[PDB]
Amino acid sequence: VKPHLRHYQVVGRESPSEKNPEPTVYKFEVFAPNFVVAKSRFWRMMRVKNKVKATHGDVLSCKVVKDAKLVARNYLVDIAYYSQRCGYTRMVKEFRDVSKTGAVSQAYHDLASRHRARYHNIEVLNVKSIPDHEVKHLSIAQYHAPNLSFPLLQRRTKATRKDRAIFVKKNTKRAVVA
Amino acid sequence: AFPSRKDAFRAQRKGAKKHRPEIIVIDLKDHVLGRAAAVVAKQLLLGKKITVVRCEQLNIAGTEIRNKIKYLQYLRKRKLTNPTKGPFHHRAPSDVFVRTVRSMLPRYTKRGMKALNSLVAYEGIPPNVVRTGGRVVIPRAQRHVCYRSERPYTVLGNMCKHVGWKYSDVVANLEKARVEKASRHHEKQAKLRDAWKSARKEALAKMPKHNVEVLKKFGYA
Amino acid sequence: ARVMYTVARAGQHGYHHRTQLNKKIYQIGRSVAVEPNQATTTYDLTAKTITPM
RNA sequence: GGCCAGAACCAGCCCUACUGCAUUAUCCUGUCGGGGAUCAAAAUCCGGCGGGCAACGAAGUGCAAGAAUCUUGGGUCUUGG
RNA sequence: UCGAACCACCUAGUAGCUGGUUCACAUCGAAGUUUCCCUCAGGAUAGCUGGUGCUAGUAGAAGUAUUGUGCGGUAAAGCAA
RNA sequence: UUAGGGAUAUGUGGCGUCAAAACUUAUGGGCUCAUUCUCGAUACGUGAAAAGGGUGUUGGUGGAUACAGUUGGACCCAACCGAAUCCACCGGCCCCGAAAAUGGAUGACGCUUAAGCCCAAUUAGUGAUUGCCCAUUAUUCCUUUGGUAAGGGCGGAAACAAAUGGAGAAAGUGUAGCCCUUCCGAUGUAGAUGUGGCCUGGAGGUUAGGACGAAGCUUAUGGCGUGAGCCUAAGAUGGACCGGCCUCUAGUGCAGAUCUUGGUUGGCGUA
RNA sequence: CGACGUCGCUUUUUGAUCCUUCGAUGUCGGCUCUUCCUAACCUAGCGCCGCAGAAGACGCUAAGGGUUGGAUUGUUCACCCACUGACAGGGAACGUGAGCUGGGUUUAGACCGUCGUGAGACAGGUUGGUUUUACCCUACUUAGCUGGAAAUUGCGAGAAAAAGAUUAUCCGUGCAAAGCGGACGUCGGGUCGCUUGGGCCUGGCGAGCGGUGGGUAGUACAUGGUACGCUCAUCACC
RNA sequence: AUCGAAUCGCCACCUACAAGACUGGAGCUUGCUCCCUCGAAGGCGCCAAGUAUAUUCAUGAUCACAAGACA
Ligand SMILES: [K+]
Ligand SMILES: [K+]
Ligand SMILES: [K+]
Ligand SMILES: [K+]
Ligand SMILES: [K+]
Ligand SMILES: [K+]
Ligand SMILES: [K+]
Ligand SMILES: [K+]
Ligand SMILES: [K+]
Ligand SMILES: [Mg+2]
Ligand SMILES: [Mg+2]
Ligand SMILES: [Mg+2]
Ligand SMILES: [Mg+2]
Ligand SMILES: [Mg+2]
Ligand SMILES: [Mg+2]
Ligand SMILES: [Mg+2]
Ligand SMILES: [Mg+2]
Ligand SMILES: [Mg+2]
Ligand SMILES: [Mg+2]
Ligand SMILES: [Mg+2]
Ligand SMILES: [Mg+2]
Ligand SMILES: [Mg+2]
Ligand SMILES: [Mg+2]
Ligand SMILES: [Mg+2]
Ligand SMILES: [Mg+2]
Ligand SMILES: [Mg+2]
Ligand SMILES: [Mg+2]
Ligand SMILES: [Mg+2]
Ligand SMILES: [Mg+2]
Ligand SMILES: [Mg+2]
Ligand SMILES: [Mg+2]
Ligand SMILES: [Mg+2]
Ligand SMILES: [Mg+2]
Ligand SMILES: [Mg+2]
Ligand SMILES: [Mg+2]
Ligand SMILES: [Mg+2]
Ligand SMILES: [Mg+2]
Ligand SMILES: [Mg+2]
Ligand SMILES: [Mg+2]
Ligand SMILES: [Mg+2]
Ligand SMILES: [Mg+2]
Ligand SMILES: [Mg+2]
Ligand SMILES: [Mg+2]
Ligand SMILES: [Mg+2]
Ligand SMILES: [Mg+2]
Ligand SMILES: [Mg+2]
Ligand SMILES: [Mg+2]
Ligand SMILES: [Mg+2]
Ligand SMILES: [Mg+2]
Ligand SMILES: [Mg+2]
Ligand SMILES: [Mg+2]
Ligand code: NA
Ligand code: NA
Ligand code: NA
Ligand code: NA
Ligand code: NA
Repeated sequence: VKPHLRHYQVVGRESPSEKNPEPTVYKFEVFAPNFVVAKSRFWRMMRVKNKVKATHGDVLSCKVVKDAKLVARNYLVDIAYYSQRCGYTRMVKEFRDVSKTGAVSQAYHDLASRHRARYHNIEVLNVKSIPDHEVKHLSIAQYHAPNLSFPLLQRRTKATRKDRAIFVKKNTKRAVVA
Repeated sequence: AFPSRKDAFRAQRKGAKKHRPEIIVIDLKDHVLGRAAAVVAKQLLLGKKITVVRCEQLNIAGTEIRNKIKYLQYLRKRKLTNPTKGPFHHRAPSDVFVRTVRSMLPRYTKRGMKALNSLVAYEGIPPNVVRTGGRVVIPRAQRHVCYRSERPYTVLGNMCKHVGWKYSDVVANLEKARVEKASRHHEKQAKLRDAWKSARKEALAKMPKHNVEVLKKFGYA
Repeated sequence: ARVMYTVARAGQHGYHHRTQLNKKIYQIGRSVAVEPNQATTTYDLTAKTITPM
């Protein structure tokens, strides 16, 4: 499937005033399902870092950065997540994917499965494609072999929806009840 | 079950030929118990007449010990003041499958009872079912597509044999005899099957050529 | 709120079928018309049948 | 015939098939160098420079007003004729 | 019939307590809180509610904002006051 | 959050059977195996569990060693061999910790290429942003009813016999509502009020019925009214009174007060 | 085994609360009787020990079975005597009063102590003091009648059966083989339509396998009563 | 024999078996190559006993349980 998180760049600033005639402009990278969530994360980060509230700020732009051409890559995703028991835990993981959005979406799925971390407690510090020789985990580097080949075993091939059947003869393809 | 003399007399008066209702025979070998039962129960409610065979070769996920223990926990439940009128714990694998289908059915309505009575269950394949027609399977309830092969699994006949079923050896010997008889009869009639295959092959050279072209177009020649 | 089946109640007594184990056969006697001395042993030589007086 | 039923059209509604504007550069290409891995390559990856439209069945990105008339959509025993 | 007999009457004795309380539809629709009471299973009395309306139908409108201008000592913080 | 209905959409909750929906959806990714209260699927619901522990598996954080570490030979110590190891800590799921009295409960069955847990989609790297199923909710259509209701018409326009277009048209609170169009509300205990709202005995008026059958009584006698009820039909019922309308009037409407009186009745052909 | 601490479980103790019951749910103990629980006293196995042996401690799986007789007390409880493999702890409306018992507690009589001027009071002592009803419904215990698979109906057709002109058109044997072994004939009539030496009914003769009855001989078996040989009569297949 | 019914795919080629970490067969190089019947059909049945030279179909009047049904 196509990734559920889109790559957003949000450019914004504090609204000009007399104390700050030319407020600093800030650029933010975030992976959000939609631009409303992307703007919400931007204003949260502005409040916690730059002490700027959304009620006194402007959003100069909020646009999607397109994915590059789909190529089998290795992505280094620097991510962090909060938990009550451990506070903020930061990890740097590697994934095999074809796009930044796919790798980040995979990282969010991994965090949810292996650490029960939801989207709103996760902060993506960085994500970048890395060379084969910079990969440390063998579970990722095993896909760099020039002659990677394996069979397809223990596969549940389901027929096309129109041709699916309830009762089929034992050693034929004839659908008795469909 | 024996027909009444009145029914036999009426059939003779009418002169009707032998009749068999539309019945689907399902071979339950290497079928998941719950998934097969759920599919069968839905089809029974839809109005199908279903006969299941080889119930003793149904499969349940997990080790045989834990499945035997689960049945033993089921067995321990009984009306203390009067075990008669209590839960009736049937040990035969075919009875186990019937109970599973029954629980999936609304057994306390006439419609539910009619669906339940439309089902016949056998251990092995009895002679009255052997020659009735081609048996069927449930693709979404088959072990080789449902269970991960690493996981241990239970065979219903083995589980029932150690919790009270007493006819495991009788069924095994009957099944052995039936397969031997079927294998001998399948060894015979091979000449008939081969002759028909060659007859179809030679028909292409004796039939109209444009008819051949149509067969090639639709992938039959 | 029931009477359990394990509680003693008045009812039919006797005339029940029983299978009794290990009853040793002490004698298999022939017909008195064939051999009158049925109760005679090698130790007690009195000529008597199995039927008591 | 004040009964049952099927097709026709009419009006009103209710579902659909038919899509344009803007945006895209952390992108697209070619080349030099590095770096990589090979039996030798290639690729993933990093820079400098030169070109650019990944291109309308490119993108699952923002908004879409596209007269069921042209080009006879379906439903109305959910309406009335 | 006795820790005050029986009969008739005063006597339908009184009861803040228990029980009961007979047709339909329609427009509206609560309170268990305030104060006083030998008050605490009850009442008066405001509130809530219905009915009747009166007055020139936006007049003296608001369980809400904004702006301006007042009021405060709880959450926090402090013991280096 | 509620007038009587239809259609179309939803809310909460769901789509393996029970049970409508993925006839067990995907051309989504991970995690988990749990043997006698039988792992788990328990928002509220604490409606059942903690400290502590695990060399079960799956993830992170920070360090150290590497021609290592482990074997084998020899001579606690160094040398062979040909790879990656080791130490500390923190998560996820699972497991131990975990003993009660009728047989029993993720609701039951069952489920482990989940039908469990976390996350994420709507037919799927294809070309765009509504998968499907259930309400007395929403939208819309028809009907009823009531408004703090909003409007229009009401000086008969003309013409028109039967044999062979019609009917109505009231200046009106309330009726079979004067008629038509339009908009909005509609549940409700205690309680209030209204009703050209229903019903009963009697009186003043009025208008009728009855020996060709009054009252009363009977009903698979239908019709009308949202309803109280009204009316007709039949009696192989009855035998002399009585209906409608306006007004007046009261000992005026019963399901139950261990209610009163009378009769009946299961227990019972029983003790 | 476990101080100082600390985390739990249990409802076999008391307490806290006042939700249910005041036009009444019979309130102690015992007797009797059944069942359940396991935190296991004995009994079955198994670890561990400051386990040589013997006797024992601790722990694990396991509630199938068993767990007593008495003195004092209304007592539950307690204590002692004695037996024993052991004399484990509990629940079931503090199980069980239309099952009993009524010693106790809790009326009215009466005595004592203390208290009160007194009538009277005292979880202080004492003695005496009515324990009602089942024939109803379920439950249980036995005891009878009797439908019924569409669990009463549909005509709604499913065999843990056979294996073929579509079960018709023979019977054995064989593996749903290859084959092999057997089968009462004959002469007429009548009736209907896969035309195949047709199906069906029926008559006259002659066989065969038989049933029944009579006669007659040996023999078996428990030995009165059946069977077997031979021979007649009759019936059936026909 | 009431009895008019609802059901609408037949088989003497499916009506044998087993495996889905792999059953068409080989080679060694163990995931590739080669060979084959090329690994994705149980057979028929759907109106001339067969793909042609044909042939009665009405008025049962335009839907209605097929007005018939032994394939
Ligand atoms: K999955
Ligand atoms: K823990
Ligand atoms: K109105
Ligand atoms: K009026
Ligand atoms: K009442
Ligand atoms: K009676
Ligand atoms: K007692
Ligand atoms: K007295
Ligand atoms: K006495
Ligand atoms: Mg498999
Ligand atoms: Mg258009
Ligand atoms: Mg009074
Ligand atoms: Mg009072
Ligand atoms: Mg009252
Ligand atoms: Mg209201
Ligand atoms: Mg009161
Ligand atoms: Mg404070
Ligand atoms: Mg401070
Ligand atoms: Mg201070
Ligand atoms: Mg069910
Ligand atoms: Mg369903
Ligand atoms: Mg699934
Ligand atoms: Mg809960
Ligand atoms: Mg729950
Ligand atoms: Mg909880
Ligand atoms: Mg369960
Ligand atoms: Mg549920
Ligand atoms: Mg798509
Ligand atoms: Mg109302
Ligand atoms: Mg009167
Ligand atoms: Mg009646
Ligand atoms: Mg009165
Ligand atoms: Mg009355
Ligand atoms: Mg301690
Ligand atoms: Mg109370
Ligand atoms: Mg009481
Ligand atoms: Mg009572
Ligand atoms: Mg009682
Ligand atoms: Mg134990
Ligand atoms: Mg035990
Ligand atoms: Mg026991
Ligand atoms: Mg207790
Ligand atoms: Mg008690
Ligand atoms: Mg009593
Ligand atoms: Mg009792
Ligand atoms: Mg006493
Ligand atoms: Mg006493
Ligand atoms: Mg006292
Ligand atoms: Mg029947
Ligand atoms: Mg029948
Ligand atoms: Mg028909
Ligand atoms: Na509510
Ligand atoms: Na409604
Ligand atoms: Na209205
Ligand atoms: Na209480
Ligand atoms: Na022991």
